[PDB]
Amino acid sequence: NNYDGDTVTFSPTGRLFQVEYALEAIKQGSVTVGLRSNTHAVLVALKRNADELSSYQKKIIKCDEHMGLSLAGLAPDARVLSNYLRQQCNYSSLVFNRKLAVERAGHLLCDKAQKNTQSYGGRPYGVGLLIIGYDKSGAHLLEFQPSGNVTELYGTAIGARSQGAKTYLERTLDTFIKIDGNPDELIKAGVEAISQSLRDESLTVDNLSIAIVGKDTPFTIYDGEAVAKYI
Amino acid sequence: TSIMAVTFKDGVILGADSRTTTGAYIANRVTDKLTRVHDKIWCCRSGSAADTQAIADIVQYHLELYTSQYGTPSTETAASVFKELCYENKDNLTAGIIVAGYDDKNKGEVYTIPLGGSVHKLPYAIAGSGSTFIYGYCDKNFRENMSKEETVDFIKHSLSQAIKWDGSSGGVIRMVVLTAAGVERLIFYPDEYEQL
Amino acid sequence: GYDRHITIFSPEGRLYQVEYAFKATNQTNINSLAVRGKDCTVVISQKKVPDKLLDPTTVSYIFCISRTIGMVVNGPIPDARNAALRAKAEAAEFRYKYGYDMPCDVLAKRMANLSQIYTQRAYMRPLGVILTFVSVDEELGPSIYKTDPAGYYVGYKATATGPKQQEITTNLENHFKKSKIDHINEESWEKVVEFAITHMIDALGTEFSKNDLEVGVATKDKFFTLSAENIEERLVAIAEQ
Amino acid sequence: TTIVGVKFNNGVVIAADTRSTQGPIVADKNCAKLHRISPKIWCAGAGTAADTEAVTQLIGSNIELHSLYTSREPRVVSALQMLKQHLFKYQGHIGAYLIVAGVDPTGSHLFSIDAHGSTDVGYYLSLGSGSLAAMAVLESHWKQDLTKEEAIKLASDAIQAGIWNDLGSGSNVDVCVMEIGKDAEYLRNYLTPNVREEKQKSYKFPRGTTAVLKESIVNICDIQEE
Amino acid sequence: MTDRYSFSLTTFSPSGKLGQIDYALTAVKQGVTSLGIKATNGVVIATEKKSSSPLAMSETLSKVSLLTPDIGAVYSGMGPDYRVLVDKSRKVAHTSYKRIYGEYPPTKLLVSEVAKIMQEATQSGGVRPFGVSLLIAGHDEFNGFSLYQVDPSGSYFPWKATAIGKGSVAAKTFLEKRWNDELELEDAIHIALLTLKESVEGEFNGDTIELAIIGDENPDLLGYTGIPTDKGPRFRKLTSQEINDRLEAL
Amino acid sequence: GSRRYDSRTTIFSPEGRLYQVEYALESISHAGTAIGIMASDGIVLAAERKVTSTLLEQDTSTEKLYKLNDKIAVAVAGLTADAEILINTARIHAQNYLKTYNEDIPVEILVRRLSDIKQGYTQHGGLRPFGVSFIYAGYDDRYGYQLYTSNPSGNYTGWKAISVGANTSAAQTLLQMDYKDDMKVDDAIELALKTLSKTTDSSALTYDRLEFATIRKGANDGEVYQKIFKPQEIKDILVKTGIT
Amino acid sequence: TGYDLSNSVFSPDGRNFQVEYAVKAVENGTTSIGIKCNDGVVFAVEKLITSKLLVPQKNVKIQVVDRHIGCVYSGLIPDGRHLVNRGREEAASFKKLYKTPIPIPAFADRLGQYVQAHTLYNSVRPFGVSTIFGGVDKNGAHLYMLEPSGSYWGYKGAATGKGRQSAKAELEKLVDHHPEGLSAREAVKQAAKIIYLAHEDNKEKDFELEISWCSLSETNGLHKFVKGDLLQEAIDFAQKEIN
Amino acid sequence: SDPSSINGGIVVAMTGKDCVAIACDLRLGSQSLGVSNKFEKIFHYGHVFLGITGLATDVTTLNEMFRYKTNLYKLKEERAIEPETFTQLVSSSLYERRFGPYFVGPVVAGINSKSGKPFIAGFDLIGCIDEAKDFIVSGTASDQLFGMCESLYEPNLEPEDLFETISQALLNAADRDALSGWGAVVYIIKKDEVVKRYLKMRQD
Amino acid sequence: MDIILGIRVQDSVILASSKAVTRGISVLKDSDDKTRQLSPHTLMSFAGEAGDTVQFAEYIQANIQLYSIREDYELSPQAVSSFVRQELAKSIRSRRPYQVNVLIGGYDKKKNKPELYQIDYLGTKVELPYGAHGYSGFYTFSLLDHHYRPDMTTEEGLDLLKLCVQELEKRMPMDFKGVIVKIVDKDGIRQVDDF
Ligand SMILES: [Cl-]
Ligand SMILES: [Mg+2]
Ligand SMILES: [Mg+2]
Ligand SMILES: [Mg+2]
Ligand SMILES: [Mg+2]
Repeated sequence: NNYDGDTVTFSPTGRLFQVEYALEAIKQGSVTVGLRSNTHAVLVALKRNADELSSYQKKIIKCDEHMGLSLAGLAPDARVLSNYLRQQCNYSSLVFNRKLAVERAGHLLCDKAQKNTQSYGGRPYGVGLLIIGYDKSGAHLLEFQPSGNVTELYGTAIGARSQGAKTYLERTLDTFIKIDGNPDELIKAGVEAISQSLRDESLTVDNLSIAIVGKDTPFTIYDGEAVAKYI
Repeated sequence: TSIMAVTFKDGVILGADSRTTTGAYIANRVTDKLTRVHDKIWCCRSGSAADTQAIADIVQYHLELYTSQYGTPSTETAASVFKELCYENKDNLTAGIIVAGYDDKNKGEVYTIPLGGSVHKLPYAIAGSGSTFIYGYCDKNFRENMSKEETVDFIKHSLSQAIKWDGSSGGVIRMVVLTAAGVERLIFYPDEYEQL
Repeated sequence: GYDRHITIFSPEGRLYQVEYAFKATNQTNINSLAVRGKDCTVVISQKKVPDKLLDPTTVSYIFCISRTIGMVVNGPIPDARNAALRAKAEAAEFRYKYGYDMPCDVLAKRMANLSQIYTQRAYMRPLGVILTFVSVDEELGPSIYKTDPAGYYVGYKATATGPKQQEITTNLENHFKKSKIDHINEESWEKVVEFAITHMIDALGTEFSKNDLEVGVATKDKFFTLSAENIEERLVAIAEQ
Repeated sequence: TTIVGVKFNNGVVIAADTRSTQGPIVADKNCAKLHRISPKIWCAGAGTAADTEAVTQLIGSNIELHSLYTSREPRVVSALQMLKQHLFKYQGHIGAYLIVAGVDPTGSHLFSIDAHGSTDVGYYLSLGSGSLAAMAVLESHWKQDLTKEEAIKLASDAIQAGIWNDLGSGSNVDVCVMEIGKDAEYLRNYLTPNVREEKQKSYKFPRGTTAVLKESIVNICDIQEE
Repeated sequence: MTDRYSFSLTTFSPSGKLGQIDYALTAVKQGVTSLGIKATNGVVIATEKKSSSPLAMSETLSKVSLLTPDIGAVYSGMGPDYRVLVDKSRKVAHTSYKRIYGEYPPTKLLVSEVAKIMQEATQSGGVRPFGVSLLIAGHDEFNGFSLYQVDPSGSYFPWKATAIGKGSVAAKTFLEKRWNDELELEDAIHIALLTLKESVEGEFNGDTIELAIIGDENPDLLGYTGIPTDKGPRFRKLTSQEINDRLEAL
Repeated sequence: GSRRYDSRTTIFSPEGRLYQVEYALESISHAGTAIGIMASDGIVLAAERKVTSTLLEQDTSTEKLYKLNDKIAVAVAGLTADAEILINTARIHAQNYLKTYNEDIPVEILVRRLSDIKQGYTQHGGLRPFGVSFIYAGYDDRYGYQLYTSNPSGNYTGWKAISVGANTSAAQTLLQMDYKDDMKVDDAIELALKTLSKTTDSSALTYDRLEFATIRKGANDGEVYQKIFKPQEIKDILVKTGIT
Repeated sequence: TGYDLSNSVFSPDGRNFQVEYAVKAVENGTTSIGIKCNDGVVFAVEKLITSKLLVPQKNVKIQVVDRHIGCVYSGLIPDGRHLVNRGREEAASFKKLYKTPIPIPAFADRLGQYVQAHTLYNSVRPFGVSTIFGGVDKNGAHLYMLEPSGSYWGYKGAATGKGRQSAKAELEKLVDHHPEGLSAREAVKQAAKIIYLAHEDNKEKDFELEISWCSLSETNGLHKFVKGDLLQEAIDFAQKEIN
Repeated sequence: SDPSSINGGIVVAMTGKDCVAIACDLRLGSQSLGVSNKFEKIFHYGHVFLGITGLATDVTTLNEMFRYKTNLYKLKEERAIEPETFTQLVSSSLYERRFGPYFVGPVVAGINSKSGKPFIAGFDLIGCIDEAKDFIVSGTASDQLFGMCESLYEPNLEPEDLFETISQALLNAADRDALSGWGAVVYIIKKDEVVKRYLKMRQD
Repeated sequence: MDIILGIRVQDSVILASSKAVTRGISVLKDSDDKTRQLSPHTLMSFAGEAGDTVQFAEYIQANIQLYSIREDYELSPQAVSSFVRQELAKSIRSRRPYQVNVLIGGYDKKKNKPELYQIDYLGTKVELPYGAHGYSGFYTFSLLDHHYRPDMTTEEGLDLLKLCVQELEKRMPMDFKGVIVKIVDKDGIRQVDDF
């Protein structure tokens, strides 16, 4: 009200409204799902078009051979944060000959977002991210909020109507965690999860976007006729 | 210069000659090379007189500010502050410093910091141009846990020989005793130590 | 009405942020007192530990700035420690640059100049503290110099700070009106501390245990604080006459 | 240059010769080498003459501001600390070699300063090209508990040794006495043992000896009215 | 952090007034009365030592300050603002003059430098004006004795005699009746004490009054002998006893 | 943050006016009147000191007329402290030009430089403008005798006769009525004083309330002299012209 | 009014309302505690299980500084991480210059001055966390608690977050019933109980317990996390006490 | 190579009874090659006179610099600068270039307008003041000038006698220096009149 | 480059400059014009280190042309020469100084007088009746000292210049491939196309 003009102002109840408004941009964004087993980790993302002449906005970005994310909200902010992750993954490899841990990648994203919530002049990031990866401690899935809060999960979903997919994963928890050594079945579960968030529209060949990383599987993105198999 | 510091049962004693030279001219025959950076943390200076005075003054400032915030510093801490200055400015400095101090927990300690800026904790240390001539004597005659009187004699005899052979060393032998009892200054004149 | 938010003049020629910083000074609800002897300067302050979970040894508003200078603060602890760290840094730098120990009055002036800047520059707020510096100066002898959020400072024969400063001030005024001298005519610092505690008891009308007080003493070449058992010995002597 | 400093009973005295040179040529025969840092803190300088004055006036200026700020009379240790730190920063490139002496509320003091920033303490000191000649006299005649009259005598004798035996030094002896609880007395040309003898001949020319091409009045006044 | 107030806090209002300067003058009006009188052979500046507490040692607070050996200053308004201006004025006398010309600045030029500092606090970013008016008295070889007033705006004017602060309007009227061009220094001191008594409520003596003069050279205050051309400072602060002696012949 | 307290000194109004410039001009309209008149054989600068006192030391006082160099002078109307900042800058610029080209700075080049400095404060920096208007009286060998004015906007214009400060509307009408092109300095002196005498808000025009200056080639042969009038000399010219 | 819209502005009371609003964010956070024992310190925290999809034991909240200091906080988690990052820089520079690891009181002031600095300007926001921290140094065990204002004191026991009143009462009982002191292993057990008891203020969702400790005898003066059998033993002790 | 002897030239100054004199040669060269016989080395700012020997570019630069500074001085002080004050300004200005100096040998001469006292002073390239009672010399034939002045000079010479002394000192010194000569100028300075005389000399 | 000469006569200034450009072993060009017009009545010739010469001359040209447009007025030769001197005096204490020597020939329309200024790379300025840079003066000055008169015509000045060039062509070891000659007078600048 009187306390939402900038990010440097707490409200009388201790809230940061500019950060909450940045969180609101994520809820307007298109749905994206993340889930993992012990061998693989999967991202599924519903891409959004402007109209029938337009292309479908890309949702998944590769950060390294063993790591990548999906976005929901302001796409340019995801480009800035993913570029930062690419650099940090790269610094780790060049200097220490070491693949960057997924947990440590989450810590770096948290700290970068935090600086934009405590200083005058700047603004919070207006995007949410789902980071998947496979490192020395197996498969990982992270959820990033632009408040700075990063959380490690078995599965999750962000964007509009994400609550349906999140409930489905909460039921299926015991089943999909056990899908080891079978990439196709893990993606099937992810496609079935994101389907619980659809209304009026369905999953078409240029609508669906899938990514996977695992034990002997580099981070690869599937689009176009490559995902017709899963429709 | 001829300087040395020796730990003993009750603490530590620092020793030094008093000669400062510009070439063959003795610019000061009554110099005080034993310098106070804290109540019971002193140092011995060798090398450039400008450099070692500048360093000691900065260390004294650092330890005074340390004391106001965190209480009495350790001898190890004082040696570290000396090292940081000597190492990081090695290209522009010519300083060889021996740091000696007395804690109640750690008792007498000695740290030597040569040209490069390395640190070496030792039971006793010798340095300066005149030290070269007494490596043999000191190694043969040093014992651990000596008494105050024995340590005074060891330093007196050692620096006497260093003075005898090194033209750069001479004058009076100054000493500073660091124990739980406090801080005692000693001085020994040529007529005394030359006849040893 | 933004002339009340930053340090600019109001139509009356007043600085409201400075005035409100003076009010923050009494937020701790603690009273302090300082007096001079022949060879010493004594400062006492109330100690209140309201929580049982607190470590009472860490609760203090008296600071050892240098070997010779001590400082008691009236105001919130964050601003107090801010001022303490700065004073310690200034005292150390002074000694390094000018080759002698920073006098009590000179440090007071320096901290007062820093405070003045906060009243003139808009981006910096005033510190909500009153700083009382004490020492036995090698030139001026026993010394009390006090600084406030306005950037004002002055020397004192004796002084008092806190919510009930006026009661303590008048009590001290009346004593010096009798004796007609600028100090406590006493040889030992122990008896000067006893004078300070007695006259605070009289002015406030309250009794003190060993844990209710905090004492600092300045002598030639050192300033130190008394322990709870040192204060107890002081309280026993007061009660026995 | 020859400069000395000598401690005595209730104060300190400094002295200097008055010759300044450009190589083998005498630039000024009556040079003033005793500089004032503050009313009761004086110093004598050898080496690069511009540097000794420049560094003395800078520190003297800052000492004055410091004295006003602290409401205290300046101390010699403050002048010493400010001088050595300035000279150390410039790594010897500021060629100032100083003997600093004075009285203050702490007492009487005598220090020497080298261009690289090293300082030392003493009862008697000497600096400059004639320092070895001066130090020979000081080592021969100095004792503890000198009077004011004895210290002035010893200091000037040490400068004379420099004047007569060192080619870098000559002409007159300047002295400054700083006694505790008294005004510092600056004795300019305390000794004058080198007056030139009368010449054999007058070299005043007959008027009109020099050939002239043109004469003209130079306008030094401003632009005029009317 | 960083100072993000890079804009002016003093601005013109629709009527053409600079509000912050006017309000600074209002602060000066509330301040204790100080005055200055120029004589043929000297200048006097005076003020009341309004002690905040009787426990306070008012000798440790100097309202009259030496700027150079031949220049002094007094104020009315905010004390702390005055103290920092004296520090800056003393330094600028050296950095922008003595370190260049090897001599102390004349009164009018030092005043000019102080004025410049006060003007900049009226236009620079993120600062308020100084809440003081200064009276600066001094002597120099080519201009002789002079007295200047400096205001928060940075404006300065030369005076034969004037007053600033609490009771300035009444004090200036009193000075107009008494001032003439044939006054000796002692006559000016006498008039200064008479004028100041009107604006003082309580005690009126050497301990509650601060008074200094710019007069003859004081070789006794120089600190050294031996240089004929150095004859000592013309600024001298009168003692408590010296003031009381002249209050008997009042 | 800090934005809250920013007055924004360098913005346009909806009508396309610079608020602060307009308000600074309002300030200048209350300042003492300054007049400049240009003749064939010289220039006159006359200006009124604001309500003075009998205890003001006049002979050592200067609030209106300032020397920039030997050939150029200025009359001030507005904040004196603001004017002295600009005056010192102008004195330095003249000396920079003299050092570079070994010739005295042409009057217009100096005027343009100061005016450009004023302009900067209206377009960038977020600072308040200088509350000063200048009348420049000067001579150079290109255009001869010249009169200019500049104001807080940084705009400058040339004049045969001009006024700034208080009552400029009334003053300009009186000058427009009696000014002629073949006029001489002694006639211009009389016009300037007569104009001030009629436009003044004071009861009468006396020597102690005036500052006066002339720039004449009345200097011995081909050269220019600046004359800042002394108090006694202003008193004499007032009797000569028949005002007192 | 308007005094609460900008940081570093004194109200007519002499209060900084923005700092007081930061405390509200702290009070909204989960419960965290600290217990000072005979030769060390114990830290514990309540972690709310928002969903079954949270991986157990993975989202670690307690943080180490250097090798001898533990830090836990309630309120805005990112703000706490920013404070710990600064603390790690402060501890690194101290050890770089002075060789010895930073003493706990020295470390406390470094955090305090940094937090206090965020109350001096309107260009920054105050910290939305209260931090409980401590460890073992040359002078023994130390426990501190630091507020948004920059204020900190030493503590025998400390608590913050939504269930702070409940926790404080439990800590006060331990101080009274053990004047001679508490052992390290006892403190771990007691810490588990207090978090379980303080969970009544957050009873809607179930939670995960996390404990750490520094002890001269049990951990050689190094900070370590309580894991496996010792953690389960403390959970069993806690569950037994609530029933 | 040596900057102080590329262009050549000399300046000398002397005191007399209620007067001062300052004189210089007129040569400017490029080592052996004589380039100009009209290069005057004496300038004046009000009643204060400044001679400058050494590297010619710096001679020109410093003249322009001191004209600049004495003009600003006059506007602010409302009076002409005096010889004693100007001497300090030259010293300050030279020392600010301590580690990148102007290669010059300045000489100040003038009479104090208030006291009437004759004044002369000399400087090294980096600011050290030599303020002699009798005479000051500068330039590539300074050794020769020292020899002439030391024998020819006597105190309290009348203006017209002082002219002969300083003229003979310059001329004979210049004739023993390869890089000096090609004409000469002498200024005789009294409290309110200054006479300038060009001398006839050998042109080799 | 090599030889640059200048002579000021009654009513004009004449500048002569060599045409050769040599890159060590070979003569790359024999028609090079070592001069720039700064303003309608001011010409500057130059010689010094390769590259620096043209870079400096064009930089000066641009500055004087900028001044002419801003003020709608041509600077006097004296004013231009002072500006050039200051730039070279500034240059000599730079990181990498301009190694350039110049002659500035101009006709002052106010005073109705020709003017010749000689400035070397150090910033050493002198006004002269005739001047040169490098070794050119060593061969030519003895002839100019003998024959020069202040009341010479332009045609007499050219004839005296021919005698100077002939002496250079006889006694100089280097082949400078003749000279381009330009005249500066009240009507402006023109080139003598047969010399
Ligand atoms: Cl300060
Ligand atoms: Mg030997
Ligand atoms: Mg402020
Ligand atoms: Mg010759
Ligand atoms: Mg020849």
